[PDB]
Amino acid sequence: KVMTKDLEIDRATREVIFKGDLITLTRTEFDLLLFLASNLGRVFTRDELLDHVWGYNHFPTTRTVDTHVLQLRQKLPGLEIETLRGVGYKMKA
Amino acid sequence: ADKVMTKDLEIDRATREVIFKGDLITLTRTEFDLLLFLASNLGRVFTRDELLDHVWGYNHFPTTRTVDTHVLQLRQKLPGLEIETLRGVGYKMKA
Repeated sequence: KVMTKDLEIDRATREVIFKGDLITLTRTEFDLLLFLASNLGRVFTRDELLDHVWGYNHFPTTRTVDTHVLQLRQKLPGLEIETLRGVGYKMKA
Repeated sequence: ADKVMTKDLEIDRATREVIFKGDLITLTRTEFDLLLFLASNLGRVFTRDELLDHVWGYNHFPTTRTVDTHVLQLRQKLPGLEIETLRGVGYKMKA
């Protein structure tokens, strides 16, 4: 079982006890709760939590945007898309 | 009317053809959609979240906003749950 101050979680059954009460969570709520509770004290980005809880490669993410920009660059050599590190992209001309 | 023209680049939105430096370029549908969007919005910076919505479609699939709302749902169902919101970054469970 996974234990925190307030939680007793059974990975096998989707069962959650919170401060003694049995709480009904959806499957995705459970996955998010278990992931955080299994990694106490650690900060996860919103992008990372989407990946870890909803899974990889089921739908487009911000990573997909980056990959598509790189593919455009390879197919159109010299394409004037500028990278703003930590933000996004701008086509110059 | 069908065309968007930028440096070295001709895009026809009706035939979905791209001519770059004199060569026809074979693109996937989403590569084309991204290129056409950027080429139609020269000089403008977009974040990755914005390009996701503008090019892949808004509210079509889970995003970081869905993460935010799920954290709120957990805090409602588990009153007092010790999830810390790191604004603009992510989340942490303290203990």
